[PDB]
Amino acid sequence: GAMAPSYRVKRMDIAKNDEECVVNAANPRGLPGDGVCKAVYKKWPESFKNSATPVGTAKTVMCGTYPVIHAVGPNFSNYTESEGDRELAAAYREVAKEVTRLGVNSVAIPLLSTGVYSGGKDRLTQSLNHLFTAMDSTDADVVIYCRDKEWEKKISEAIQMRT
Ligand SMILES: [Cl-]
Ligand SMILES: [Cl-]
Ligand SMILES: [Cl-]
Repeated sequence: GAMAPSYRVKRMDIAKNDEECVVNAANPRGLPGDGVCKAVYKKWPESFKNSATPVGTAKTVMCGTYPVIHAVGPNFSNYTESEGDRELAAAYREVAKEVTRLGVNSVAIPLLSTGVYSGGKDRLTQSLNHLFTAMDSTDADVVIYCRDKEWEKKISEAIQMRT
C-alpha cells in the first residue's frame, strides 16, 4: 500500500500516467473505441487480448508486466437512470477488487460513463462519488485523469472538501 494513501487529479492524457496500473473506460466488446479507450488502445494494444467483459465488471489484462484494468461503465443512452446508476457503482466496486488483488501502490483512473456513455448529461458528481465509495477502503494512491479545465477544478474541490 501507499504510506499515506491519497487522491489527486491531473488534466492530461491517461496514456502518459505515472502510476503502477491504469483503468480503461472500456466497451463491453474489447474494441478500440474512442476517447480514453482509443488512447489506451494506442499505448497498450496487447492489453486488448480477450478484454471483452459485461457492463458493471472489470477485467485485467497485462501489457508486459503493466496491468490494464478494463472497467465497463453503462451507456446511459441504453440504461434507465436507476439501472445505469447501479451498473456504474458496480463497475467501480470491481475496479477496487482488481487494484487490491494486483497489490499496486498507485492507479490512474478516468471518470466512468462521463463521456460518450453519459447520455448527454453532466455526471461528474455521480461518477466521482461512486469512485470514492469503491476506492476509499483501498490503500493505493489514486490519480484521477480528466481533459476539461472546469472538471479539473470541480474534482480538485471535491477531493479537498473531504481533507
Ligand atoms: Cl496531454
Ligand atoms: Cl464514457
Ligand atoms: Cl473531462
